[PDB]
Amino acid sequence: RVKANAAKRAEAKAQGVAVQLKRQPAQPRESRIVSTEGNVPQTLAPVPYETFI
Amino acid sequence: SAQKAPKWYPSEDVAALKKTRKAARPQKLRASLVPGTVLILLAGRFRGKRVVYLKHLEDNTLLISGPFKVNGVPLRRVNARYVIATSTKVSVEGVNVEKFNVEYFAKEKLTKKEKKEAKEIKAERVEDQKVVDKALIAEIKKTPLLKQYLSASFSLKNGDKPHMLKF
Amino acid sequence: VLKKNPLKNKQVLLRLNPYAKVFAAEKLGSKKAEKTGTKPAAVFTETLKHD
Amino acid sequence: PSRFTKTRKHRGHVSAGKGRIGKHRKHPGGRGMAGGQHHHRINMDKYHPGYFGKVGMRYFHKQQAHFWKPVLNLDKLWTLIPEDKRDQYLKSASKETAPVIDTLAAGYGKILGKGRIPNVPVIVKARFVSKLAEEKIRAAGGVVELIA
Amino acid sequence: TLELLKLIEPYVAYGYPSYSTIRQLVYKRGFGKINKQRVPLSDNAIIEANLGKYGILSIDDLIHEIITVGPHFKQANNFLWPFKLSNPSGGWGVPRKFKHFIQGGSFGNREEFINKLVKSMN
Amino acid sequence: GIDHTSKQHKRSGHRTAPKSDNVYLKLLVKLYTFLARRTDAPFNKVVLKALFLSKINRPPVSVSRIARALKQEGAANKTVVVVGTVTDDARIFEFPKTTVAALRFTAGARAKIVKAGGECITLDQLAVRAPKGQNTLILRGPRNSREAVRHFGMGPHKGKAPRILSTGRKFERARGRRRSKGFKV
RNA sequence: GAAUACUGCCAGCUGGGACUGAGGACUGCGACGUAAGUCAAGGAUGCUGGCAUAAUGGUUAUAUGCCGCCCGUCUUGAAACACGGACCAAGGAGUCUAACGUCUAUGCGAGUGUUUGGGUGUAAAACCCAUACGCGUAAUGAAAGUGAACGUAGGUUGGGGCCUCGCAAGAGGUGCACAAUCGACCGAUCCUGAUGUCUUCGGAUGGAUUUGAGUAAGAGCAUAGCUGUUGGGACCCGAAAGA
RNA sequence: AAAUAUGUAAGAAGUCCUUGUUACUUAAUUGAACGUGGACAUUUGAAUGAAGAGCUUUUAGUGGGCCAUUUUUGGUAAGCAGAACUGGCGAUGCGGGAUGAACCGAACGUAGAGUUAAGGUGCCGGAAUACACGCUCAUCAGACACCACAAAAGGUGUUAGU
RNA sequence: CCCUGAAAAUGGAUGGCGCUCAAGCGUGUUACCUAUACUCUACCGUCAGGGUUGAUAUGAUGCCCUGACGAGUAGGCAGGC
RNA sequence: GUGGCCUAUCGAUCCUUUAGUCCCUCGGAAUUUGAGGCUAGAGGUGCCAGAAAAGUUACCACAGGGAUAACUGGCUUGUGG
Ligand SMILES: C[C@@H]1C[C@@H]([C@H](O)CC2CC(=O)NC(=O)C2)C(=O)[C@@H](C)C1
Ligand SMILES: [Mg+2]
Ligand SMILES: [Mg+2]
Ligand SMILES: [Mg+2]
Ligand SMILES: [Mg+2]
Ligand SMILES: [Mg+2]
Ligand SMILES: [Mg+2]
Ligand SMILES: [Mg+2]
Ligand SMILES: [Mg+2]
Ligand SMILES: [Mg+2]
Ligand SMILES: [Mg+2]
Ligand SMILES: [Mg+2]
Ligand SMILES: [Mg+2]
Ligand SMILES: [Mg+2]
Ligand SMILES: [Mg+2]
Ligand SMILES: [Mg+2]
Ligand SMILES: [Mg+2]
Ligand SMILES: [Mg+2]
Ligand SMILES: [Mg+2]
Ligand SMILES: [Mg+2]
Ligand SMILES: [Mg+2]
Ligand SMILES: [Mg+2]
Ligand SMILES: [Mg+2]
Ligand SMILES: [Mg+2]
Ligand SMILES: [Mg+2]
Repeated sequence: RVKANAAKRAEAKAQGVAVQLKRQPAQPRESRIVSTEGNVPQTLAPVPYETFI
Repeated sequence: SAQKAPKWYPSEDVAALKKTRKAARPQKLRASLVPGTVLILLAGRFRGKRVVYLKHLEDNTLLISGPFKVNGVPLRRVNARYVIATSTKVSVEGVNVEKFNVEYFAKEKLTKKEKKEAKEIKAERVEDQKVVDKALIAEIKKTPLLKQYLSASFSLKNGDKPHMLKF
Repeated sequence: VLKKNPLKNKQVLLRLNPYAKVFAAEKLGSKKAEKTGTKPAAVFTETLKHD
Repeated sequence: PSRFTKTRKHRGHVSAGKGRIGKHRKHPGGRGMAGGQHHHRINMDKYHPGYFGKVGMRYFHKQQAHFWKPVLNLDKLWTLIPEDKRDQYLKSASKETAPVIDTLAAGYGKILGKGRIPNVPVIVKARFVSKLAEEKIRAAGGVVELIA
Repeated sequence: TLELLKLIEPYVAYGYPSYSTIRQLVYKRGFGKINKQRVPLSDNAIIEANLGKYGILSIDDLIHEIITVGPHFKQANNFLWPFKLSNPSGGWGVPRKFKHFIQGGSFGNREEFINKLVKSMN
Repeated sequence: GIDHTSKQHKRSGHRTAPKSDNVYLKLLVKLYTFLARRTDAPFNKVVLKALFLSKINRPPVSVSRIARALKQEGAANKTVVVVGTVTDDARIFEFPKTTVAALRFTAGARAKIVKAGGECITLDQLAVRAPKGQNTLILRGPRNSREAVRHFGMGPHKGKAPRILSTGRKFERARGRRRSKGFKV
């Protein structure tokens, strides 16, 4: 990771300033659109009890 | 010496007050209190009397003349928080009340040396009452039972709930 | 010497946030929205009403 | 003075600072150096190692005056000259007229060599001298004469 | 931070605050940490003196940095003294607080109902 | 209730004033309190704090120590400041001409500096002629060369001096100090 | 095609009630006003009435409402069916001394300590003083013994303060105390063994995973105080015993 | 082969580039360790906090413990005996559990006001003889955790259900 | 849910009275009550950070500004009677 | 390869003794015996951080302990019923 950080900093020294070396924790998800085409939501309910004995 | 001394003493000069930001703005009265309204006195020597509201004086008092000819209440000031404003109204566009004010009602300078062990009305007051009361009565006679209503005293009967009563 | 609450005491409210005057003048707390007549898809309605 | 002691502060408090449970007693662990090898062993071994046992040989009827030999270092050697001839001798370092320092008269038995005297000749009279002390005196141009 | 909240679930009620809640919270109960002291904000010059190096010049800049989690959120949040709220004015709404919000209690994540709770608490 | 993360009502643990009742020391303290407040020079703050120190915390500074400090490159003309006592030293035979400001000069130290051509100065004269500690050089004596320090940290393998009244053979040089007598330390 | 419920927002308006009024010339931030000023804007002012004394208030006795088990002690646990205590006055228990540790104050400082003694006296005081002696300025070894600078009293890393350049940020220089570390020096141990020679003495030079309560531009001596330590009757009172 | 618990790292005492020392090491101008000089910008290399951070001296009391959840040993068991983690009591009042060291809530300068916690709201007793859907009638009903116990078994009592 | 199973010694204990479409049992929605807890304010003390000398109208261990904090046996220390 | 494949198989001060260095001391000065030192092992403490140690008291004493038995009570209920 130290080697990669040096490589990123040197590349940013040429182009793409503010390479933001630090790691980050997992972020909350961004917005998204979920299409129904071929994926119509369809599911059933909880199941009745039965013995299986 | 009995007691030694304080090494240093407080200053005896009086400190000036900081500037106060409290401007005196005029009272905003209740909506139901308009001149000509019949009031019910809840306190004082005239407890429970029906009177006529005439003028809002600059000391925040109300100038009332519950007609002296009717119930014996003269032209006098009352506190607005010690009256009940009723829905009954009398016209007051026939009376002249700009003369009555605080210096009109300025009582006296009672002398501290003046003392009483066991025990008249000003002249101008009676004609002022007569002049105001002439127009007041003239307007009062127009609708029946006002004279009787003003002569009668207000009181609470058994089962009366003033939080549900309409005055 | 004494903390005065904004959200009351409009003088302090105006000392902070000079934009409160424009907000109140233009009634930005009561903004009428532009109407639109887009309709949900029949698949959405059928899924919503499905058993 | 009694008025500054914690005894005055402890008035009104039952245990007088000694504790209700521990309850200050006479000699709960013994008297003096009792138990140095048994129940005070940890303190003895941690703070006074070498306390128990014998080392070395005895000397019957030792007289400390036999071993009288106070030491003087070269860096203090020039304080045996009174300060008012000191600067006069320090300038004009002369071999024909060099100060005589009688360290035995000053009360010393051996001259040691902590070193760096000024480069001035001096005649140092001593009972004993360390090898380095003599080498430094000779390097400065002086001499050590032995006395008894 | 989600792991931290999940580790302190039984003792906290938390959720997602709205702009109205954040603005009222900062306006009424917002105090700055200046030289280890709790200073009522009460003025924009205090904020520009202690957070002007991040481009935060007013109480609304501070609110903006909080509601939108900006680059200098950490500095602005740490500048804010922890808000000291009263007990809720209409109560907690439940007979027993120390169950999860899902189970009829008060603790845990109550995502958008934290707004109602905090509004009654301040 | 508050879940306290630190001890409450904790004193800073540093002296805010001299422990002594020396009136002249208190006058020096009030002078350097004014200077430390009305100037941004950290010299005044350092001198003010040193004015509070105890005797073991202000060890004497030898004139040989002063001469060695003045031998530093570019420090030949600086004013040596000792918040404490300057003692004499006979191990040195040459002494430079210099200004030394100190609380106290011993008779020998003062005589040696004056003979060398310099001057001995009090801290108030130092304050007058250098209100911001200009071209000063603060010197401190050896704190850990105190005899009490030898016994601090006594224990197995620590290499410290035992607290002992009589020395020599028969005095704590036996079992515990050599392998032939039990063990060694 | 609307309405309403539910939820949410307004830097929308407005009525009633309660507690509080800290501060004491001005300084600030604002607001309304062309400005002049004014304001609810870094904490209460204005108007009015009664009394001016037991009226308010304090104390005390009582009543009422609710609450309140006997202290001290040992104890995990006491109101205890645990022990001491009927009551009151007076007395009643961490002290002094020898030696000492840490800390602090003071004097003087490579020194320091007059008070064994002498001189003197306004006479157990105060004042003055020689030679010694104690501790300190050298350690190490069982001892015979030997005994502290290669060098700006060393190098490296930090290090306050100071200095130079900089509006600043900062960059350089110098860096006391202190901390870590590699060295150097003194003694002990082990090894090596020069010139020389009472031919068995002498021990030069050079080493070491060794060792010391050492050196490396001294800090100590004395007086006093709290706390702590040991011996003493030893915080106070208490045996069965022994001589 | 988990969960929980547990070690280390997430850089300036760092990284990279040239070349200096050695008596160690290499076949060797190979390395090892420590360095001179040069480069790295402000996201100097995750988050949150940091109440000042480090350092030293000296000395008190204590060295009988006990309780609760959870894990757990001996024992038929015990308000028994013995361990583990944590929180408590001891050393601690206050509101609640009538009463109670340890339970619940909450920890305490002196007051005022507001709001609550746990617990409650027929009367004692401050607060709905509230609202809503059901169940139960006991010739020994039942009525809030710790907690002041109840079982195997059985009933065309009555209710719902397969 | 109720009933049988269900027997102990002074008279007694859902805390008591009492309570039966409950004032019992299960559940749900509100309103209300009150801790030395939380919020705001005043005052006391403590701790911390600060201001104050072209004489601060001669107290600078004083005066003042700001913030936070306050349980306590054994025990320690401080200021006072 | 610095004992046993690893995890157990062992022992202070004083005294005695042996080995080593042929070294230091016997203090008026030497020589030789003798003695004492310095470094390293052994002789042993198993109550194993290491006193040198038989009973009895129904004639008994003292300091205490409900930190602890012999009676009630309390928890438990194996056993008993
Ligand atoms: C059993 C026998 C003696 C024993 C030891 O010397 C006994 C005691 C004698 C004494 O009074 N004081 C002590 O310090 C030790 C020892 O060394 C063994 C090897 C041999
Ligand atoms: Mg106490
Ligand atoms: Mg008592
Ligand atoms: Mg006691
Ligand atoms: Mg004890
Ligand atoms: Mg023993
Ligand atoms: Mg309410
Ligand atoms: Mg009672
Ligand atoms: Mg007893
Ligand atoms: Mg008795
Ligand atoms: Mg008695
Ligand atoms: Mg008495
Ligand atoms: Mg006694
Ligand atoms: Mg006997
Ligand atoms: Mg005990
Ligand atoms: Mg106890
Ligand atoms: Mg109960
Ligand atoms: Mg209770
Ligand atoms: Mg709980
Ligand atoms: Mg009830
Ligand atoms: Mg009631
Ligand atoms: Mg002899
Ligand atoms: Mg016997
Ligand atoms: Mg007999
Ligand atoms: Mg007991």
